[PDB]
Amino acid sequence: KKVVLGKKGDTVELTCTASQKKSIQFHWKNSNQIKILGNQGSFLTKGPSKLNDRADSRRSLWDQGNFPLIIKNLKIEDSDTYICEVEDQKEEVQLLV
Amino acid sequence: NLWVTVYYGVPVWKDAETTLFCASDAKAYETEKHNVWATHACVPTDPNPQEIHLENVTEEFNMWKNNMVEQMHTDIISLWDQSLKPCVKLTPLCVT
Amino acid sequence: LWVTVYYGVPVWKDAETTLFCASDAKAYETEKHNVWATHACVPTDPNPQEIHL
Amino acid sequence: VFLGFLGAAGSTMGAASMTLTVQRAPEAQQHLLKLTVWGIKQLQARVLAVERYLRDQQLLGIWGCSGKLICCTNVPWNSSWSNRNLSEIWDNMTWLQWDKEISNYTQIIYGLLEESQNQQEKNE
Amino acid sequence: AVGIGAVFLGFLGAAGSTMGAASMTLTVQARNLLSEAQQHLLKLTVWGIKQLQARVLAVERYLRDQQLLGIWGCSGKLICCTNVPWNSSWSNRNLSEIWDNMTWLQWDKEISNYTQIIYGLLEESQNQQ
Amino acid sequence: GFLGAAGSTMGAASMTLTVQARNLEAQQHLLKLTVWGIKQLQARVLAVERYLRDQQLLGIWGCSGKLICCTNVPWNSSWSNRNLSEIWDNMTWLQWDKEISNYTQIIYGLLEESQNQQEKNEQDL
Amino acid sequence: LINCNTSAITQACPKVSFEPIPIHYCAPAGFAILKCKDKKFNGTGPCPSVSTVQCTHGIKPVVSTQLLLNGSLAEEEVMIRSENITNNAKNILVQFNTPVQINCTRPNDIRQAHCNVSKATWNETLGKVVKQLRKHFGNNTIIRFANSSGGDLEVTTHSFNCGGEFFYCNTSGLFNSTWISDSITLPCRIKQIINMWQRIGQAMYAPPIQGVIRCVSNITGLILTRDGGSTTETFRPGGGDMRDNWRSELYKYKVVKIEPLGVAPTRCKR
Ligand SMILES: *[C@@H]1O[C@H](CO)[C@@H](O[C@@H]2O[C@H](CO)[C@@H](O[C@@H]3O[C@H](CO)[C@@H](O)[C@H](O[C@H]4O[C@H](CO)[C@@H](O)[C@H](O)[C@@H]4O[C@H]4O[C@H](CO)[C@@H](O)[C@H](O)[C@@H]4O)[C@@H]3O)[C@H](O)[C@H]2NC(C)=O)[C@H](O)[C@H]1NC(C)=O
Ligand SMILES: *[C@@H]1O[C@H](CO)[C@@H](O[C@@H]2O[C@H](CO)[C@@H](O)[C@H](O)[C@H]2NC(C)=O)[C@H](O)[C@H]1NC(C)=O
Ligand SMILES: *[C@@H]1O[C@H](CO)[C@@H](O[C@@H]2O[C@H](CO)[C@@H](O)[C@H](O)[C@H]2NC(C)=O)[C@H](O)[C@H]1NC(C)=O
Ligand SMILES: *[C@@H]1O[C@H](CO)[C@@H](O)[C@H](O)[C@H]1NC(C)=O
Ligand SMILES: *[C@@H]1O[C@H](CO)[C@@H](O)[C@H](O)[C@H]1NC(C)=O
Ligand SMILES: *[C@@H]1O[C@H](CO)[C@@H](O)[C@H](O)[C@H]1NC(C)=O
Ligand SMILES: *[C@@H]1O[C@H](CO)[C@@H](O)[C@H](O)[C@H]1NC(C)=O
Ligand SMILES: *[C@@H]1O[C@H](CO)[C@@H](O)[C@H](O)[C@H]1NC(C)=O
Ligand SMILES: *[C@@H]1O[C@H](CO)[C@@H](O)[C@H](O)[C@H]1NC(C)=O
Ligand SMILES: *[C@@H]1O[C@H](CO)[C@@H](O)[C@H](O)[C@H]1NC(C)=O
Repeated sequence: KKVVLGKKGDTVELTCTASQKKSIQFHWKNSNQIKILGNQGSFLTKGPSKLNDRADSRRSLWDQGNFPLIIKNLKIEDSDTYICEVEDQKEEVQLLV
Repeated sequence: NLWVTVYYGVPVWKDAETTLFCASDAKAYETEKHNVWATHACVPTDPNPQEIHLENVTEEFNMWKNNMVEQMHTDIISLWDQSLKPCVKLTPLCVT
Repeated sequence: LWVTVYYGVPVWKDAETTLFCASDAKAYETEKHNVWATHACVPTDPNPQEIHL
Repeated sequence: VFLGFLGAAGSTMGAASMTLTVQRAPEAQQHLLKLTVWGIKQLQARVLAVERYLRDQQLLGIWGCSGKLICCTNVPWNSSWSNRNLSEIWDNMTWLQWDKEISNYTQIIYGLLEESQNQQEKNE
Repeated sequence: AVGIGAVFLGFLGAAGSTMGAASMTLTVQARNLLSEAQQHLLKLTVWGIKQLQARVLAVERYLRDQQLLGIWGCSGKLICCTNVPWNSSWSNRNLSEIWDNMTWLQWDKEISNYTQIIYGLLEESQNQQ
Repeated sequence: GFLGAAGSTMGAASMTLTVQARNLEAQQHLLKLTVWGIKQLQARVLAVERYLRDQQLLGIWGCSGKLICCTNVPWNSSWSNRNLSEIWDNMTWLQWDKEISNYTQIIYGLLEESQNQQEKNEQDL
Repeated sequence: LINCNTSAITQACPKVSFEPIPIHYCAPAGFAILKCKDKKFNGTGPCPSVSTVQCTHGIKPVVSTQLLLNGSLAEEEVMIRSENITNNAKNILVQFNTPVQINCTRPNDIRQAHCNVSKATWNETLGKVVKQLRKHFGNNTIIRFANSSGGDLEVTTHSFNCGGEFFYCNTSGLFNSTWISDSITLPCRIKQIINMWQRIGQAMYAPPIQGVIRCVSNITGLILTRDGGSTTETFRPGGGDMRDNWRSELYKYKVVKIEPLGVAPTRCKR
């Protein structure tokens, strides 16, 4: 199980990784299963969480398989684990500030 | 004692993944920009279509692993790319 | 004697089909036949064939 | 299989059954459109002439004698079906005159001729 | 595909019926199932070719079955019997358990483990004979 | 449509002779594709009608449907009687086709009559 | 360790008329399209009334987000389809058994468009969905329709097309209620720098035409999305993966291959 650390306010890079690099629809959820990001075709769709305007992904990297989650302005409340859903691979990554 | 027969015309089917077309009802004089595309990649329709109801048969359908959708998502991407031609695109490359 | 069956026999009965019309036209003259004879017609037959029976 | 295939409707049915088995600028920049459009008319006629052959090989298959020209069967004639003397309807009569005679019974011959194969399908 | 494309749909008419009542009507159905302006003409011809690039495809798909029936002896016969003995290792079911309480689809879920072996045995049995 | 596969051996042909049927956006040039769409489709109806006109010959000689059929017309000695061993060993089907020139026209003439003799034999029992 | 360049292709761009037509989907000889005539079809599982036909009905490729314009209507009741309800990441398709007509026009600021939809026909038709939603959700929970949550402008607003002009309608005054046990206007803004739904990458178009722009359509669909928390359920709409637009019209079709060559044992001979 992977883990990452931040201080405060910075930008992290929590990455999923697919197997074929052809833009499979992914997601990102917290421990309580609230949506964070997610592909919708070729658009982007955030979820009704506390990170509703402080999260992003690099749109050019979705064609190369990697679906990063970039969280700007790390507060103290977002210390959690975060779970991809690419096809079935719930790749969990825990973050602490 | 019992011997193998052969029959031709038995109601059997499998689950294949062929490449179907569109065959819409285009007019071939319009410039609706669908009728420009549907006159080239789609044949005329059939005016007396065939529809055979069946007996007591329960087919196990599916809706979320259907593969007619990937042959509609291609022919509409290949519609809009020749219909709504833009002025400036910005498509990334990102070579390794 | 007995019923026998032949294939390829030279017989024809009769018909009541819908014939299609040819009428070689010009397609740019504003005469009213030459604007009709491109609406519901076809180019006329190149190299027609006619057999005597 | 063709459509102009038998335009040899002669006189003798005995001779017809013999040959039953033996079978420059007109353009004006539009001569590639005359040969393309009427190319389709010579293809919609040939393909339908194939599908008439395959529609009839299934009908000769129900009578058992498929893929063969002269089909000899196991059902006799009658008296209602123009009971001639096998000389007036085989050496001096054209097929069109013979087809016009038994046209009242061609739909009646075809019913029992199907049944004569189903009886030969019972001994199997 | 108006010629021999409507024939292949008519094969699936009696699906889900029992195996005896579906094989009994094969002879019956096959006799019945086998029954321009300036800008227009260079587009109305591609509508005449593409309606013949599939109608011919209904012909050479139908003749790729009679080339297959003709290898196994009988060509042109719908119901046809062959000199190859039915092994009980395909299915261990009596004929009372087969032509009375089964539909044709259940055979593809039963003998398709063996259905390429039967096609080889039907080859040699009308090859040397 | 039934073509060949490279020839190159008479004996290895007859093993693979069966398997050829035993198992299986432009919008700018509308004359380059419409003329060559007919000529590539006139060559697919001819490949069907040459098959039906050649199952008609094998229907005459009783060989209809069978790829490798066997018939009762014996070898004359005057049809280039070579060694029957090495014909199947090291020879192509092209090289055998040169080995009979005008006997093919008279081989076919017996098969039309031998079936008609067999037509006058099966109906004379 | 990677970096990405962004190209810039430049075609010749006129103002092309653009309305969708019904496009069937037929197959070649040797195949067949089965068709589920069950008027209560969940989407998956065994359909009992299977028919057999060549192609489907004239499916109009109407690209939209947050709604499904000009589609086809259910037979009896509002259907609700998903690959796995309570997965929280699967888009709940919803069909309608009635058309909710929507007048959405640009009158004679050139990028300004109101969008009239009746509050009578919408409050009924949004009420029928709450019946069919409590069937899967316990018959005692509160159902709350929020507006959206973040993302691009194409998925957070009812983005569609109308005569070549890419409308962007704000539907916050369409899903706003909270359910317990005359005509709305929507501020659409025609845009010129949009995202593409085909691939990833922006597109920049011509300025809009002069004159009136009108398109009267039937809202015959929805793409909602739950927000499973930790009690009431918050159903905010969504969309964007355009396969889900056409999944809701190819939903009762399957492509099979006819294999008419049977080998059964009998007691024949020769
Ligand atoms: C759901 O289905 C409905 C039903 O079809 C769709 O509604 C249709 O929408 C189209 C356009 O979106 C509309 O077509 C217009 O009809 C007018 C009435 O005849 C036409 O006059 C108009 O043509 C003009 O506009 C085009 C736009 O580019 C021009 O290309 C065209 O040449 C005409 O342009 C003249 O007028 C304009 C000003 O409008 C001016 O700028 C030009 O210089 C020129 O003078 C359109 O063809 C249909 O009428 C609508 N259907 C109905 C029944 O009303 C709806 O779009 C669908 N929903 C979705 C999301 O697609
Ligand atoms: C639908 O999706 C949900 C959410 O992913 C699945 O429910 C959870 O599945 C995980 C498997 O990793 C279990 O550990 C949880 O206990 C499940 N939770 C609940 C509340 O069921 C569910 O299995 C999916 N349904 C189907 C049919 O696949
Ligand atoms: C879409 O419309 C809604 C309202 O219909 C906008 O949301 C807020 O609405 C209230 C009044 O209802 C305003 O006072 C606020 O200024 C609006 N905005 C916010 C951020 O609260 C919403 O902003 C509209 N969407 C867009 C993209 O403009
Ligand atoms: C459907 O099932 C019933 C129940 O046995 C049966 O009687 C009927 O014949 C079946 N339908 C058909 C068309 O065979
Ligand atoms: C035509 O009739 C004449 C006179 O009866 C006859 O000699 C000739 O053989 C016939 N030819 C054909 C082709 O029927
Ligand atoms: C849909 O309904 C069928 C019953 O018709 C059921 O078997 C299946 O599990 C349901 N699927 C979902 C996703 O609810
Ligand atoms: C909508 O309908 C519900 C019940 O039918 C009602 O409670 C509510 O007041 C209605 N709202 C409006 C705006 O009419
Ligand atoms: C919801 O309503 C249906 C029909 O009205 C009923 O069958 C079901 O039991 C109800 N659910 C409950 C009470 O949880
Ligand atoms: C949703 O509604 C809230 C409050 O009404 C508003 O602040 C927000 O901007 C709205 N978002 C959208 C996308 O309409
Ligand atoms: C809306 O639905 C009606 C029937 O309910 C139909 O007649 C009309 O054409 C539809 N409008 C469209 C498709 O734009």
